Amino acid sequence: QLTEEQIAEFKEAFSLFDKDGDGTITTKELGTVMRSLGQNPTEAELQDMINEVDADGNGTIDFPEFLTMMARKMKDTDSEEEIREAFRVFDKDGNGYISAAELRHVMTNLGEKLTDEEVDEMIREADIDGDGQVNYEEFVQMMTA
Amino acid sequence: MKVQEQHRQKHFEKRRMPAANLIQAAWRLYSTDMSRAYLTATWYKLDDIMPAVKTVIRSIRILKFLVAKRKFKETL
Ligand SMILES: [Mg+2]
Repeated sequence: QLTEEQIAEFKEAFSLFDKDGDGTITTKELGTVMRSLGQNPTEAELQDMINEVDADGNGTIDFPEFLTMMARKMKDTDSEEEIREAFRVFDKDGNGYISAAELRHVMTNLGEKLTDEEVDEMIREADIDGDGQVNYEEFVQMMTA
Repeated sequence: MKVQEQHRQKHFEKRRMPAANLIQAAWRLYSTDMSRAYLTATWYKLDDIMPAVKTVIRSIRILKFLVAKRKFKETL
């Protein structure tokens, strides 16, 4: 269901990682590109990223694995369920809603904290009516589309 | 009794950090295709000459979302 040029675009991205052209992405080539953009992953973080898509076990990403990952993104059944389960952790009533204030609170205080401009863009992307509640189930449907 | 309740409140609070990480990684991945951060003349031009740069950035955020999803599932 991927067009021939849609594949050529993912191949171009893969080739940016695969600089030597041996058809694989190692932690070296993944981290080199990340740090060229100003990011600083640890070696362990690079191993975890590759292990998520390495279906062979040799510690590399080949183009078939890369292509499938780019095509799926977040649009799978398991992603929709687990992201919904993440929002539920901050659902006190178990009603599928969370106040925009509580959502802003957890996003800017837990984990990889969002900046003020990031969480502001997230709240604007959801809709608020009445008691300041957002229907996060329709919010994860929007992200996983 | 009540210690059993404050234990599951402590086993549940261990999920709140990985749950926030999953939501944050999911949102940052989604925002790659719609954020005002990329709605500048610089990114439109950069996306015109070399669209691979933005695709590379998205591939990295997908990999981070996948890692975050696993670590959240490992707290179940
Ligand atoms: Mg290589």
